Amino acid sequence: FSHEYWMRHALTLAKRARDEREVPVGAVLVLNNRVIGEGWNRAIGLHDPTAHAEIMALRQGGLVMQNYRLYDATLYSTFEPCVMCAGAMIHSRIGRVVFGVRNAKTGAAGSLMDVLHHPGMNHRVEITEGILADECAALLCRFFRMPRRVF
Amino acid sequence: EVEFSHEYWMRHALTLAKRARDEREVPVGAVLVLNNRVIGEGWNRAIGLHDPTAHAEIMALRQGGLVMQNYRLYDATLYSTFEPCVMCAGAMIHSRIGRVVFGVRNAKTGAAGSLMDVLHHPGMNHRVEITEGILADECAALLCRFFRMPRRVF
DNA sequence: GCTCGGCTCGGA
DNA sequence: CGGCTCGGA
Ligand SMILES: [Zn+2]
Ligand SMILES: [Zn+2]
Repeated sequence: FSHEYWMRHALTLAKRARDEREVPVGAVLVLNNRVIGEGWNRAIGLHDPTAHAEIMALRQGGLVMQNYRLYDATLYSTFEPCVMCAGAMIHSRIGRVVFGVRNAKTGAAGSLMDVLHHPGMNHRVEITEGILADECAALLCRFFRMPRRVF
Repeated sequence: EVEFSHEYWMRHALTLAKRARDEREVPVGAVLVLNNRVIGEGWNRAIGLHDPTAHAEIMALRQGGLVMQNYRLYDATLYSTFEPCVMCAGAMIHSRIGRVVFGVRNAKTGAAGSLMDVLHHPGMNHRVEITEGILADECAALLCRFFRMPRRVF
């Protein structure tokens, strides 16, 4: 079970959000090489500003583990987390975040800002990028009607 | 057409903050107002629901999106009893609200001018105004007994 | 109709 | 009660 193996599962959930006319982003929560949470974007269909892929995966992980704090967990998302999504990882105290393509415009994981690696914060989450970034950019490109070169 | 003040809506957010205090949670309350009309209510429910996103401001934003049938809430004002965190402040940018009114400041991990300022960060698509110091004396009394701290920290 | 506008939902 | 803004604050 490599990072690309778990990313292939997150890409499957991202296709479900694409069929629901949402942002094609998928997220899966892994703890000790096992899935504990799944999530995909459902903001437009559910009228929820927090119905992102990573939030729904974090919401599901807290229910199965019966604890809103998920220590030493690794989340596999297809997009760079936003300020809202990155803030939930600090509250969940997860271990590592693996995203594919970077949001060079409003990214909160080292692009526009870096809240996951802030010194004044109480928790530090490691970041790993470039995992299956070719297949993650192809979905977001057709959604925003953008070329694959901006990624 | 009646216009209420910031302290009037803050007194309602203090009522919801007592509900989170009774649920053994962080005594924080939040209420969403649009054109002097309540569209969302929220208090901390992270421990009871096992939800890392069950904060006071998030649950109030989830209620506003359901009543308005739109995850974007323009020209809306949120009345919270605590300084919003990085997660809550990021949700306000996604909801495109107009103004956030909080009571006491989180001098440690505040995201509304303390540790960071994401509502007034350059390069973002939306800018939300912040109003502070509204009924901060009564908001600190609830969080003080929760964290077992004196009133001199806030 | 002649691959929408300007670009990381349509207040991107 | 510990030590500070849940108990890994
Ligand atoms: Zn996000
Ligand atoms: Zn918060």
